[PDB]
Amino acid sequence: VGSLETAYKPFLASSALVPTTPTAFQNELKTFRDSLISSCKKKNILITDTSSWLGFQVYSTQAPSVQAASTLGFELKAINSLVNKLAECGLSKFIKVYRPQLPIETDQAPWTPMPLEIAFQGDRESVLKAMNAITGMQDYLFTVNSIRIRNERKEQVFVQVSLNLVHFNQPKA
Repeated sequence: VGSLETAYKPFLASSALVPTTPTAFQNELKTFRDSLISSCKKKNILITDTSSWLGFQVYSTQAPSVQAASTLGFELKAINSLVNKLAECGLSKFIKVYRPQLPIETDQAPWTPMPLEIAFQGDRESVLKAMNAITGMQDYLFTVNSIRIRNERKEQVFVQVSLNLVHFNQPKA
């Protein structure tokens, strides 16, 4: 294998893009959203309407283009998995999940970065667990572009992190 395939081996398999229709994406988005909302109710985590759409509120009514659905399904599955691990860290609020649109929504390099931002808040202990969860992901590689950590001084800490989800494009098998 080449050097990139070796170094990031466990992240390669989840980047395979599979056939996805626009309504199947939208139906998966809705399902993930309803499960996330239900999990935060049980865990006593506040979540704004905007956060609950996982960065894809632009597709709450309109389905995405046929050419984009499969790329979006990879991104949705990765973000869904990330936020769900964060919901297990004892945070008190999800403030925002903001996801800029990819060029395909309107891949020559070995990977394509996919930007997003997440804002949340909780006690110092839950934020440390959240930070470890972002970078300890098993199947999806999120890399940290930037982060802000701020005392609101309940002893709440506010975090806003800029991530690039790394989509591997053509690894050699």
